[PDB]
Amino acid sequence: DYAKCVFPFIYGGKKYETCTKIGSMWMSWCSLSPNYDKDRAWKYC
Repeated sequence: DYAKCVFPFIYGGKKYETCTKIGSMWMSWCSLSPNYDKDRAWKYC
């Protein structure tokens, strides 16, 4: 996929694969573009 979830991706330079709560709320999110760095590279999961 290239508009839903690629992986592996780089959350703000943290690196991740599947979704990730990262301290969210009983859930998590996924990264759209490969590198995240905050470049609208995600969506909540």
